[PDB]
Order: sequence, then C-alpha cells, then structure tokens
Amino acid sequence: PQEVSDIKKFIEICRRKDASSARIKKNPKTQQIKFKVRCQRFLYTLVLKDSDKAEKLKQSLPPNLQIKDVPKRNKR
Amino acid sequence: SKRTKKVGISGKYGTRYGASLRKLVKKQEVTQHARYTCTFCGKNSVRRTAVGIWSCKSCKKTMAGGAYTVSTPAAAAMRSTLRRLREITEA
Amino acid sequence: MKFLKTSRVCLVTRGRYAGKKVVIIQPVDQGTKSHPYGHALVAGIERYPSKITRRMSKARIEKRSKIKPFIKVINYNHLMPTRYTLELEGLKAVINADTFKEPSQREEAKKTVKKVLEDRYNSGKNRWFFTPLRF
Amino acid sequence: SIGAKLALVIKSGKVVLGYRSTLKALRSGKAKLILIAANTPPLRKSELEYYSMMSKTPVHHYSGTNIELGTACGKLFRCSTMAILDAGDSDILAD
Amino acid sequence: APTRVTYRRRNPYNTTSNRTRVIKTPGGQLRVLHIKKRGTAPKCGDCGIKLPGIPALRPREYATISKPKKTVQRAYGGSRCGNCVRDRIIRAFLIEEQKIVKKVLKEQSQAEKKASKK
Amino acid sequence: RKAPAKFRPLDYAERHGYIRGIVKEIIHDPGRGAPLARVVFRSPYKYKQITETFIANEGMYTGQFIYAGKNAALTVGNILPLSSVPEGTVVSNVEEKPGDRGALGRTSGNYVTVVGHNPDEGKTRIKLPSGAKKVVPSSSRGMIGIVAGGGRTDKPLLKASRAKHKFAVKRNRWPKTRGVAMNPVDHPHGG
RNA sequence: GCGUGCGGUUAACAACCAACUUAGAACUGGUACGGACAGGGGGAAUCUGACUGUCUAAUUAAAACAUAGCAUUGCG
RNA sequence: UCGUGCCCCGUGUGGCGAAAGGGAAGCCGGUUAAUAUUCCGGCACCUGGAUGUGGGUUUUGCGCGGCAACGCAACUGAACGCGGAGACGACGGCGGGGGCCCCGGGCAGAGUUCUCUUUUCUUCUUAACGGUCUAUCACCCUGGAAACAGUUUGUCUGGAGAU
Ligand SMILES: [Zn+2]
Ligand SMILES: [Zn+2]
Repeated sequence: PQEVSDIKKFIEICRRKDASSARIKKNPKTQQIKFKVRCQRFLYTLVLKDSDKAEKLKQSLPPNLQIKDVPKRNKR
Repeated sequence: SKRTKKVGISGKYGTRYGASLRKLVKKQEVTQHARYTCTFCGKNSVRRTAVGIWSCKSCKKTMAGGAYTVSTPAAAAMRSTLRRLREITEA
Repeated sequence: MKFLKTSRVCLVTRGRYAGKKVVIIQPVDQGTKSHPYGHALVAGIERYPSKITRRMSKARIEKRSKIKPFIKVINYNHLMPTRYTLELEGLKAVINADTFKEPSQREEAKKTVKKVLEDRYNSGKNRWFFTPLRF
Repeated sequence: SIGAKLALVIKSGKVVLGYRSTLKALRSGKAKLILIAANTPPLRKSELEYYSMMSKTPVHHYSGTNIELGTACGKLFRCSTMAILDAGDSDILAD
Repeated sequence: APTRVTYRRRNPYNTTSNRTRVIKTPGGQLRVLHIKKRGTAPKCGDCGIKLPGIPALRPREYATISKPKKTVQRAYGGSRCGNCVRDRIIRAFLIEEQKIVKKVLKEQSQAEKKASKK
Repeated sequence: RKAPAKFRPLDYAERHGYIRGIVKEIIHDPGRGAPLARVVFRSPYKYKQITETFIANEGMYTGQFIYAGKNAALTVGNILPLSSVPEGTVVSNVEEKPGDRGALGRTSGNYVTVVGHNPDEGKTRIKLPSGAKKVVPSSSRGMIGIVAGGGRTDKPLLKASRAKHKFAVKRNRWPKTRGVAMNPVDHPHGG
C-alpha cells in the first residue's frame, strides 16, 4: 500500500488504465476522508481533511472509474 | 596493593600442578600476555594473536615472531651475523 | 618557495574526481568565507581521450580524441602536486569564485576548458596530462 | 650533534610537529628544514620527499624512531616528521 | 491471555536458520514471525573496514536494488574505501615518478660507461 | 589446513634471476607449531597472479616484499639456492633435491646451517637440526632465516586438556595406554 | 527565535519526577521468630592415590587406568 | 578468394551425500465434524521472459551536486582480472530494542458487600510489505594539545592529529 500526497499524482493514478476501482472511507472521529484507488500492484490512498472540497474531488475523478463508499461493517 | 606475594599470574592454578611447574609456566604467560612496542608505528599495541603471530592493534601489521615473545634472541643474533655476512658478501 | 601557483598540475585524491589530473586556475591560500582554508580553483579532465592506433579511421580518431572536462573548488589537502606544469593562455581566469554560484556559468566555463584542452591535446604536447593515471 | 641542535632550535627558533602541520609548512614555502624519523611509513616518507623537492626544502633523515624524535624535540609524545621554520640561534641549516 | 508460542515451521531446533521474533497480531494474539539472518556490511578489500554508504544485506538482495545504492561515486567505490583509494593514487604517482628518476640515472650511468669505454 | 607449505615450483625466473612476491597474510596452521605466510607472486606467462604458502621465518611481516631466485638478496624471507649463499648462513625449508619444494628445517625454531661448498662437483654440505651432516645439490633452495614460533616447547602443557587439544587436531594417539598395563593378549609387555 | 561582543561561577538555588537497598531507634507478643519449606555435624590422626578425569551396561568405582612432568630408543 | 579455412584460451573433468549446515520470495482476518503461512477475502513479495509508456541522458555524446566523508529516481560497459558477501569458537560483564512481568488514571462489564472496601477481576490489539524522520561504531573538515587531555563498570585513545 502507498500513500499519495499530491492531488495531481492522485488524478493521474485514477486516470491510469489498470485502476480497477476506488472507494471513499470516512473517519468522522478524526475528521478525515480517505480516497483509495486499487491498481494492479498497489493500493493508493490519499488522505484529506473532511471538507466540501474533498467531496467535490469525486467529481474531478474520472467518470468511468467505479467509486464506492465504504460501509460501516465489512460483511463477508 | 599486591594481592599475592609470589604466584602472580599463576594464582589462577591454585594449589595444583606443583610449585616448580607453576613458576615455569608463569614466565611464558607473562611474556605472552604483555603488550609490546610496535617497530613500525611506535605505539604500544602489539599483542599475540596465535602462537608465533604478533599483531599491532593500531597500524594492523602482523609479524611472525617467537612463541611467547615477539622476538627470539637466536633470531636477533641471526639478524646480526646475517648483516655481517651480507657486508662481507657485497664487499 | 611556493609551488601551488597557476599552471601547476595536481592530482585529485578525494571525491568523485579522485585520481584525475587538474591544472590550477587560481590559488586561494588565505581562504574565503565559504571555504575557510587553503584551496584552489582547478580545471581538469573527467574522461580522458582514448588510445589511437595507426589503422584507425579519421572519424574514429576524431570520436576517440574527445575530452570531458570539469571545474572544481578543492581543498589543498585533497590535492597531490606534481612537478609538471600546463601553461594555457585560453584558461586565464576561465573560472572564479562566482562561477560556481550559477549553473550556466559552469557550463560556459566547461565549454571553454574543453576547447582549450582539446587544442593542446591535438598539438601533441603535454602527453602526461592527457594520459590517465593507473592505480 | 643533531640532538643538541634540535634542543637549541626548540629553545630559540620556531618549529611545527607532525605530518599535517609539516605539509602545511611545505605548502606555505616557509619551511627551512624537514626532519623525517626512521620508522616513518615509506609512502609518507616518499610524499614528504616529493613535497620538499617541490618546495626546495632540505630533508634530514633522523636515525631514531618517532619516539626518539619526540624526545629529542623535548616532548612526551611521538613525532614522525617535523618542520623547522626558524633556526633561531642554532646552525642546523648550515650542514 | 495465552502468552506462550510455537514454531510455525517443521524445524523444532534452535538453529541459525530458525530465527524468530515475537509479534502481537491485529487479532490480539501473540505469535512468532520467522525472520532471516542479518545482512553483513561490505568491507574494503585493502584494510577490511566497513564501507560507509553501502547497505548490509544478504547476498541475493543486492540483485534487487539499483546501482547507485550499491556503490559510491568514486574510483573503486563500493569495493575500496576513500583512504585506501587516496593511498593507491599517491603510491602510484610516486612510484612512477621514481621509475622515471631511476631510468634517467641508468641512462646517465650508461652514457658515462660508454664515454669511458670509447 | 588449506594448502601445503611448499616453495614455488622451480622455474626459469628462479633459475636465472629473481621474482618478487608480497606477503599478504601471516596465518595460524592447525596441527603445526609454526605460522604460515601467504605470498602473492606474478605469473610470468599470464595476467592472473599466483598465491603461495610458505613457512614463515621470524621477522616476516605483512606488506613485505620477498625475493625468490638465484639473484635474490641475502635477506630474511628471501629464497635462494644454496650456491648463492655464503658459509654459516642459516636457512629453512631446505630442498633435499632441487625442485622438491622444501623438506628440511621446517618446524618452529629450527634451521639448517650451510657448512661448506664444493663448487667443483656442485655440492653443498649442511648441518641439520638433529646434528646430522648432509650433502645436497647446490641448486637446492632455502629461505634465509629461522622458522618462526621458537620456544614453543619450553612452556609446560600442565593439563591433560591442553595435551588433548594439542593432539586432537594432530591425529596422534592420545591418551596412551602402557603396554605393561595390558593383558598378555594385547601387548608383548602385557601382564 | 537565532548571531556576536561581553559579563559570572553560592544553580552551594528552585520546580518537577522516581525506585530499591543499607544502617540506626523506640514500642510490642512470645513455649517457637531461616516458626512450614529449604538447609555443612564438627574435630585429632594414620594408610593410600598428586590433583580434575575414566572402566568392568546386569555382583567389584578402587592404591586399577589416564594425566601433566621426567627418562630412554629408532628415524635426514 | 588460392573460398572448403583460420584465430584465441587453459581449468580441468562425472555423480551421489544434510526435512538441524548454506539457501529467492507471504502476512493478517475469517472459515471445517476433521486441513490450513496451503482454502476464502484483503493486502504483498520473488524469480524468469517479452515489449511498451512516462521520466532520464545526449548538438560539450555515455548525469549532476558536496572541500570531504558521500548524496540523489535513473545515469553504457564484453574479454580478462581484483575484491566483498555467503562464512562461522567459547566465556564474562555493560548498553540499546521487541515481547512478557509490574504500577497509576479512565469508559464498559462481572464478582464481593453483617461490617469494610471511590473496591477485586476482565477487554482496551495492530501483521507482512512500504514511505518518512531518527538511532553506538566508524569516517570527513577546521585547528594544533604539558599546567597533558578525553574517557569506560572494566585504562584505553591522541602530533600516524586528540579535546
Ligand atoms: Zn604498529
Ligand atoms: Zn580501506
């Protein structure tokens, strides 16, 4: 797993061809939001403060990329 | 503060092996555990590595020497008469 | 008598250019604020010209006679002075202390050093300077 | 004789003791004499001879070790090589 | 809380290839983790000192890292240390100079012998 | 034990001039009281170097240049034919015949004394450590000096364990049972 | 917040924090106080083998054997 | 191309022999009546191969920076050589790190409660793999030490350059 600290790098990673899926994790106790994109080798995580602009980053993400919110319980 | 009156380094052997044998082993142990002045770098750091092998801790030079002393009197006399013979041969 | 003067040939003993031959452009014995010790401004050879044989073609000779230079500020303790001297008119004040503060000035200085050194090498003189030291 | 001359130079003139300061004196060109002890490593001995050949400085090969050279300079430490910058009242340079 | 552990492999002997360390899992359980032997620093071929700037790895792990990480940007870098390289440079220069001096002296002696013979 | 302690094979360089080697290591040899010296020589016929293993004479050191051949100097560690040395020179690892790479005076503190030369038939009279006199061909080589490690047997072993450690790496029979302590079926001294 | 040029060694002072040993004293119960457990009897001598070590698995563990030390013989 | 040849090199010789020696690479969670570092989920790694994209280098053709120790994502390298790693005893005390043990506070649960006990006990965890900032030895630069200094529990180190 790798942490991406730059929005431009994260957008390029999400525009890569092997980007199979992406998910959004919300941690309200720490007031943070994580964008995780699954590629062939690595899972890339961008960590942001929970904010409206962080919500609008989803619209700048590519539309063909499937994006899902993480539920509160990981059911098997 | 002298702790023993005569046995010295031979006190580790206690009352065993005989007084004369402890006295005989003492001289070799003292010479083989002493530190010697290096003839290359001048520091007092030459110690025995194995039997006949003397190494300097500072300049890392290793020298072939005597079994329990760095130099042997027969070897020193050999060097002297060798230098005499070399002078006679060259001149 | 002092020997660390201009046109003195020295060997670099430490750093990325250790073993290379340099010619002293400017001696600074008293030191500066940035380098508070005796040092020198030198120009030298990073890549020596290759050997030339009698059956080589002219294009191959021209390709193998190229020289890659470098310029350097170097401490006196990292130099080994040699009795050789290399007097070049084109290298007079090719570098100064302010040359090393700007990347483009280093480029222009290295181009000038390359031109002058290749001229001297093609002349056939000072062959010891252009042969590499083997160690 | 060299020991008495060294003692007189220590008393009156100016010296530097040691390899790095001797090299600095040879680079400055104000070195008048270089003394090199017998047990100095041959590479350092050749380097000191080359520096003295460049600076036109005389070299005396001291027959004692670095211990003996330090004692002759009047110190309680060893000295492999030393440089005389001012002879003082001695005549060590005239030889 | 159960604090005692077991080997996770079929070797039950405390050999040099059977090194373990204790971890606590995200499941809250104490467990062993089999670990490899420590890497060894490369050493200078002249003096034997540990070469600074070079990682200490098991031998085949060096095939997985890039060239600048395995070496020092200097002649003999990653094989000989800086002091030994400086000694090599000074020794080579001085010995070649002495060879030229001896050749000059030999030529002068040969010329003197030829003049004496003639 | 890695390599046997032998001279170089007798070649053109040692027969007609000298060759220089450098002493790189002085090492302990298990089962042998004398230290060994690893000396690196050049091969005259190829680029690769040759490593040799000599018995180290006293005074040899790492970084020392030694010289082997007919014209080598009379200095400790140098290997010369006996015809090139004066009378009274002590040597070690003396060849019985030229090219056998050394046979005589090999243990610690021991040496062979060159007593005389007979140049007419090319022979050399030598004295061995046992006091015996011998005649060898004058082209037999020997290393100038005395084998290092002398005085080893002056120290008492003092302990059965030290004797055991000495003989376990040597393969010699230890402990030793007396014949008279045996039954008559085992030893003629038995009973 | 760093740079100097100074000036002073009563910080011998304050604030906060922390653990286990050692010594001394009063009081007090007593048939017992290393309260169970754990844990040398000591001494005078003689013979004997120097010592540590080893053997007769399944009747003998020893003054037997070995040992270091000493002596002799053979071998270039 | 006298087309049906010529040149270079030297070291020998094959195999078996270790589920405790050497050795490329996997962790966590869950799952069965019975297997699990093997299944399932998530997250990785090694070895080998092919061939692209980005980035790098180059018109001073094979990078640049630092006095230096050396650094940085790259940054040509056949034959023939040199070196390192693999690769190494036993014992003693000292220092660092993980885990365990121990103490205090807090939320939740449980037990005790004639009296006492703000009480006694239990859960409070974080893997491989990576990024980043640091960690004894050692090494480099300045400078030149007797009124010798630094310094370990253990007396070693320094004009061969200490503090
Ligand atoms: Zn030394
Ligand atoms: Zn080195």
